[PDB]
Amino acid sequence: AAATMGIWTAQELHRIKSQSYEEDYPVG
Amino acid sequence: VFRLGNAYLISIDEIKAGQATGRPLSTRKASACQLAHDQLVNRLVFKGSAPHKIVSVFNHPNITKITSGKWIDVSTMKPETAEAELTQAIETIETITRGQHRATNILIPPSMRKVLAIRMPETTMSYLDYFKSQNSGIEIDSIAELEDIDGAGTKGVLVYEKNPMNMSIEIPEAFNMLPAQPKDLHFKVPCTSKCTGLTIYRPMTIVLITGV
Amino acid sequence: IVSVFNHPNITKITSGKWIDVSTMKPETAEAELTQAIETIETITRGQHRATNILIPPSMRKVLAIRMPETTMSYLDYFKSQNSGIEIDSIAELEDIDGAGTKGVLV
Amino acid sequence: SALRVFPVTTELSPTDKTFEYMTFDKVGTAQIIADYTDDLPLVDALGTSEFGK
Repeated sequence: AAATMGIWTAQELHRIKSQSYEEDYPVG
Repeated sequence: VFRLGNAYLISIDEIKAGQATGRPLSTRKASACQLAHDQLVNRLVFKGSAPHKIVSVFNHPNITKITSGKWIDVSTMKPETAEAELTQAIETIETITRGQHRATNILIPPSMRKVLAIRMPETTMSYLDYFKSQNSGIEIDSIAELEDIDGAGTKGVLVYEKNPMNMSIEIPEAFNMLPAQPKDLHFKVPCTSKCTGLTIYRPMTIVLITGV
Repeated sequence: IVSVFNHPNITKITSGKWIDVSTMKPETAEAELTQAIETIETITRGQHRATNILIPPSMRKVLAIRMPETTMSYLDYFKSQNSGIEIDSIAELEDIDGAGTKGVLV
Repeated sequence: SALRVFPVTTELSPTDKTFEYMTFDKVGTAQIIADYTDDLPLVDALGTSEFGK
């Protein structure tokens, strides 16, 4: 029940894309 | 005239988190609040409410209504009834109003664009081009609110003249946000506005074709 | 890994054969292309409009039949009324499911 | 023709193993009210995200 995991965490190899998407709700 | 309103809540920790992350919540909530009022106004104009006794555009008693043969029967499309019905509706306004008013605008569902695209039996131009050539001055446009006019799926077409002396929508008070009223470690921001609806002043300048 | 044709959340349209046994129907192709163009615009509500079409390299032969009593062809009229869209053919659409089922991408 | 008919992007560095993109939307309503009102509709918001390999 000890710790065996590797040196690098999962967040040091991860990319968040710059764009985000927003839904459109036309008034009419 | 009538009046509308809604509100929204937010806390202090949410404000501080929004400031420190570059993604505020207040702006999004206010945008939703304004969008709600705009959509309610649109619903009042195009559908009306029964308990408040508001009449929609399609339910005005003293307007001209014409039943039509299906422009698309089951699946077959009929280019030639559309032109006949449009010309008849154009003539009706001038005949009834005795020359004072003439049609300037047409509004069709966004499938009748496909209908009016078939090439004329002769030459290459479509029915739309010939209709515009022989009916110069009239502007054709399509909106998506004309496909479920009654609630059971029956499309309709409106031919009318646009002039502030024949029809009008009024908003005596715009969207306002009252100052926040704090509570224990959070707030409450109310919003309100006013609206009237659509009033037809000379109900002989609008022709509705039902069943297209 | 999901392929282009096997993705769950995409719009799929079942079509009547453009060439049934051996007879060619050059009028169903235009109707189906117009319907497929309309669906994208209606669902995305004006933000997104179709710009490209990819057909099998034999429906390219299909869309070359001349108008019954005109100088133009069906492709020319379709392009004239749908300006902005480019049509191209790739050989990868002649077998989609692995048992001989052609397809078109809009 | 996989590369020609579909766009090619160069965001990912060689050492990445995953990537993520996020979306948002909104929810709300409104009603016809009279003066001296304490019942007023409310609005909110919500997001989500997805990954790749």
